Parts: sequence; structure tokens; C-alpha cells
Amino acid sequence: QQDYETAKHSQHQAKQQAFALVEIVQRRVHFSYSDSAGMLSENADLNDKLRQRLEHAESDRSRAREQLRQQQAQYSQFNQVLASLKSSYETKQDMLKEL
Amino acid sequence: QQDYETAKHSQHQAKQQAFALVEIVQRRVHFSYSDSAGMLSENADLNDKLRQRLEHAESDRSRAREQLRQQQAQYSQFNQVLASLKSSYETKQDMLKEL
Amino acid sequence: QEKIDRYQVDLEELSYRLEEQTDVVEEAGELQAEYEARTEATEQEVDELKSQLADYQQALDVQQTRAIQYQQALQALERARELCRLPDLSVDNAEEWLETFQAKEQQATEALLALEQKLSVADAAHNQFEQAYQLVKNIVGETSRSEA
Amino acid sequence: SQLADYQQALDVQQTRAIQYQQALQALERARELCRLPDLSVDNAEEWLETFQAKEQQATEALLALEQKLSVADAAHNQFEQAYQLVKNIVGETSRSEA
Repeated sequence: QQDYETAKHSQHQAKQQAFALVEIVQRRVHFSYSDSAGMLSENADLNDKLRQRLEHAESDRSRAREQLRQQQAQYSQFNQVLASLKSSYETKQDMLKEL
Repeated sequence: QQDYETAKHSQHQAKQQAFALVEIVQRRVHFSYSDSAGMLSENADLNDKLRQRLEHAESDRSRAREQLRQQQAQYSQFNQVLASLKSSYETKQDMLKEL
Repeated sequence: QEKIDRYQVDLEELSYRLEEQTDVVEEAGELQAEYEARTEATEQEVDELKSQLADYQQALDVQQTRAIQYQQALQALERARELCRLPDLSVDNAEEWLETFQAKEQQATEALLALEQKLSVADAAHNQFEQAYQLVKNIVGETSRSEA
Repeated sequence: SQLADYQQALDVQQTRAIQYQQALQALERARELCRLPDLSVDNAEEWLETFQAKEQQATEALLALEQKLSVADAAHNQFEQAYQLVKNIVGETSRSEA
């Protein structure tokens, strides 16, 4: 299994390299007209600042999602312990009524 | 030994077929890129098609979200019932010990 | 009478535990709802920022003129150059590299399948070993594999 | 991001189209190897699990085979002695039935 894990890693790397070479082959045509050029950086200032703000918002969203997931977790374990207590109490109550 | 080499060849056939099917399972999303391949062929203004694809993906993601939420509720229900049985078994076993 | 008294005390303690855990679960559920609202607010903000950036850049990126298209080819070529240990890698000679690396990839897949066959047979042999072990444990109880 | 960053400049679109072509090639290759022209991405999982069962059958077979070959290392003498013991106990019997 260790050997097969190594082999799978190697296969993945080989596949990635082959795909990169295929990408070069596909974009040879785009390289063909590499001499072309155009205007750039017209509204970059506001666009860059808004990109930075959006990156901050995305990071905050990732934090929020992580906190949401973990809280779902702890709520789950709390519910599970609550159900365990419920079952224990019900059984002991049944047994007291029997006695 | 002859039958065993034959069985090994059959196992190799099964292995290659299963690997191929798994590979297409991985490329499952890539078949969704048929829109991307068609979109890329636009070679012109294509933001509206991008927005349409994004809306379709939003619909799919919302469907998956609802599916996941209801499945999570079902799994949680199963987990509470399992925990309740665990506690009940513990209590019954302890009473059997005591009796 | 004493036994029933003990069980009544047990039930009282269990009721106290149930109250405590119900309170904990209610607090956890309130926090969960709060974090749900907070998260949804964060995706709302992120989507709003993305849409506003799209609107602002609408005019900017429409007139691409297929002239800034080739830098993508440049980045792809360079990315292959570091990923593929071929500093001389040229879009001209990249086809020989493509075929050679494809040959290596298919060889790797064949070796992977060869390893997978033996891996599967070995794992299933261990599975039967384990099944024997569980049968022995259930019949007699704990014991080592050597004694099996 | 693509719509917001339309400056992305269809690079991701190009990669996705290339991935689509690769997926087409892989699907054709599987339809060949598995000989299943009747096949779709949505239902390919069913044939995948079917051939998973097939591969499990083949591997379990070959596993019993590996055990039998490993125990076949027993020399010629043991087979003879067991055969003659069974013969002497029950009377003449065939090796296959022994």
C-alpha cells in the first residue's frame, strides 16, 4: 500500500505534466500572434482597491464559514449528549415504575 | 498455474476498465465545461453567456445546498436515535448486572 | 423501599443533568443561528462586492482586442517550464516533450494498475485473516493471531 | 471571479475547454475499453460499481488462487501419502474425489 501510494503520486504528477504540455500545444496558436499589444491600466486604481476590499470580504466569509461549520459541530455533540441523557432518564424512570 | 495466469489477465482487464470509468467520474465536471468550450468559441463579447452559466450554477448549488441540509437533518436524527439506544442498552445492562 | 429511594434520587440527578444539557443545547442553537446569519451576511457582502467590481470593470475588459490574450500563453509556457524540468522547453519542441511525457504517464498508469492488483489481493487476504480473527474472538474471546 | 475579473481574459475559459476536450477523449476511451457505446456521465457510476463488483469477484478468485498456489508448494510425497491413506481407509478412490 505504501508503494502504491507512491506510485499514485507519481502518476498524478505525470498526468499534470502531460496536461501542461497539452496546454502549451493548444496555446501555440495564441503564441503565434504574441506580437500584438493593447492599452492597459486605465481604471486600475479603483479596480485594484475594490479587488483588495473584495479579498478582505472573501477572507471574512471564509472565517465565517469555518465558524459556522464548527458551531454546527459543537451543537451536534450537545444534542447527542442531550439525547443520551434523555434515554438514560427514560430507562431509569421505566425501571423505577416497574419496581 | 495456467488458470491463475488467466485469472490475472482477467483481473488486469477489470482493473483497466475500472480505472477508466473512475477517470471519467473525475472528469464529471469537465463535461459541464461543454458550455465553457462553447463559450470560449464565442471569440467575442460573451459576458452574458458567463452570467447565464453563473445563474445555472447558482441554481444547481442551491439545489445541492437544500439536499445537503435535509440529508444532514436526517443523519442527525439517525445519530440521536443511535445514541438513545446506546444509553438505553447501558442502563438495561447495568440493571441486569444488579439483578 | 430503599432500592426505590435510590432510583428516585438517580432520577432527580438525571433530571438536573437534562436541564443543564437542555440549557447548553439552547445556547448552542442560538449561537448556531447567530453564526448562520453572520455567514449569510458575509456571502452577501462578498457577492455584492463581486457584482460591483464587475459593473465597474464592464467597460474596461470588454475591449480586450485579442492582444492581451497571448500573455496567458506566456504564463502557461512558463508554468510548464517550472513544472516540466525543461528550461529549453519551447513551443516548437514542446511536442516531443508532450509525447514523451504522455508515454511516461501511461507507463506510470500501467505500473499503478500492476501494484493495485497485488494491493487488492493482499488487502483481501488480510480481510479474510481478520474475519477469522473476529470469528475466533466471538467464539472464545480475546486471543492473539498466533493462537488463532 | 470570471465575471467580476473579466480581465481574467478567458484563460480559465481556455483551460475549461481543454478539460472538456480531454473529458470527451476519456469518455470515448472508456466506451471503447468497456465497450459501452450506451454510456453517459450521469449513469456511468452504475457501470463503475458493476465493474467494481466484477473486479472484486476477479480479485477474490485470484486470492483463493494465490492461497492454493502457495499451498501447492507441498511436495509430491504428501499428495501420494494422503491418497494412499484415503484409499486404505475407504478403498480405492480417485484423486479428484479423494
